[PDB]
Amino acid sequence: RIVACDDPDFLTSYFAHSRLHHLSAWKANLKDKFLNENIHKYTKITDKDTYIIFHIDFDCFFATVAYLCRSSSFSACDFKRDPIVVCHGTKNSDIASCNYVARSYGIKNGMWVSQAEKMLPNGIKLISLPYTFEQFQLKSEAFYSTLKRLNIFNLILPISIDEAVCVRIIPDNIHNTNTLNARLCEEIRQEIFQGTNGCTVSIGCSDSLVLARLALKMAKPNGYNITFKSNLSEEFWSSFKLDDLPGVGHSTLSRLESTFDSPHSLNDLRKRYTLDALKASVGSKLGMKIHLALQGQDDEESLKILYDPKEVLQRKSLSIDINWGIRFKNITQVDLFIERGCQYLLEKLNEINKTTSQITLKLMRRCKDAPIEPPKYMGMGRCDSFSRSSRLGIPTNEFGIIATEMKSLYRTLGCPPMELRGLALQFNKLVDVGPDNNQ
DNA sequence: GGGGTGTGGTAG
DNA sequence: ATCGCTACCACACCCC
Ligand SMILES: Cc1cn([C@H]2C[C@H](O)[C@@H](COP(=O)(O)OP(=O)(O)OP(=O)(O)O)O2)c(=O)[nH]c1=O
Ligand SMILES: [Ca+2]
Ligand SMILES: [Ca+2]
Ligand SMILES: [Ca+2]
Repeated sequence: RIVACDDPDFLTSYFAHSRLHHLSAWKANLKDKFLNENIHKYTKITDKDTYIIFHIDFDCFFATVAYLCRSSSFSACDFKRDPIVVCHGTKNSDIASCNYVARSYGIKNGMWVSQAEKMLPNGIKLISLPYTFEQFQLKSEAFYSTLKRLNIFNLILPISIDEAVCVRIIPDNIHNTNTLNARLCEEIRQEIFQGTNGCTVSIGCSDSLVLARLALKMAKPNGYNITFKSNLSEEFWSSFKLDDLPGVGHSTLSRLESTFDSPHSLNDLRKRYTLDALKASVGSKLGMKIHLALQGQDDEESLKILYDPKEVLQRKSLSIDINWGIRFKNITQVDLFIERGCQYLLEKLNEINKTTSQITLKLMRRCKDAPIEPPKYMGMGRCDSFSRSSRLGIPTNEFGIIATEMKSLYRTLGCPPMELRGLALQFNKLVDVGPDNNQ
């Protein structure tokens, strides 16, 4: 039942098991579905519209669904009392999702099982459930079907398998109130709970995208929060960590902590920062984004999804990344893998009826001082990254052209096959295919 | 002013 | 064991 990377079935088996592959494939499908359902519609927010954002997201999605769908081997498992994770393995295996019991011990999505087990007091046992990928998708379908059926939103924007941004336009003749917004939140939560046979969503409700995201975090688990710009307070900002802000990850977090004397909440940050010191710390565009976010306001870039969702959701690149299980003995096997990847990508490219004029090969190579077999079974371990791109000239979907150039790109980066630990193949620029192809 | 490249980072 | 994907914005540093 084990498929090595030189086996023709490797890509199929890896993608079938990989949560992150599913995460990307689901999002791509939701994007395509939105564009197809709106090819002739012109559903979009205009400058004349005043809107409310309902940002809706499943609580511990994989853990909830895997629990509801668990096999009889786990019948006695208790979602409200047991710490529950979803993962493949037993040690250096990622926790895809953990329930809020597990989180009360400090366990987080993305931790290794080995790390999470150590956070449990003696006598407390971690419950590890398998993935149920098809049921994740079915629950998502129920989610999106329910959102449409409620007929309360002018625009429903897919964010992910378990998350959507739902926009309600308020006519100027209508007096919106907290009570009406609360009743809509409760309707949404109950209808999704029924429609999904027991999954919970939380909801952030506001007059900006960024505040609706923060409200969502405040609402979790299994709740809703309504915080409009009018309602902003010190109590609100004091409730969030710095990387609760959209666009702030670990690297930006570290830079903000170094620049502003280790702020411990968004309130700390907003009382200490200056716009200029903030652009200097994290960059001009991200600095302006954060500055606006601390006023509860969206930046120009984030607003594009409301005003032109078709262009924001339109796919502009196509790629695969395989950075697990990569163990090749020679260049012949590397070349065959590149060919299989190009075949896979060209199927995707032909499905969307496009050609490509620029491609990229990226690789991960074992660091010179890193063990040949890393801590994580079949992991890439510590690696150096290399990337090179090539303009094709004539846009094409021809395997011969693209695969030959990808294999040449690999040659130019000089990685010995045995040192290779990861490969990415990218079609960076896509070109339409029209009815007129006479030259 | 226009173009290019590889790399960093974040989102889900 | 264990499945560490993928799209896209932003940036620094080059060309004219
Ligand atoms: C962010 C992320 C999510 N996922 C999957 C598992 C998650 O259950 C699902 C949705 O992601 P999230 O919404 O980020 O997480 P969650 O729903 O488990 O927990 P929360 O209550 O805090 O929202 O997507 C991954 O597999 N890898 C990831 O990096
Ligand atoms: Ca979620
Ligand atoms: Ca989500
Ligand atoms: Ca963030």
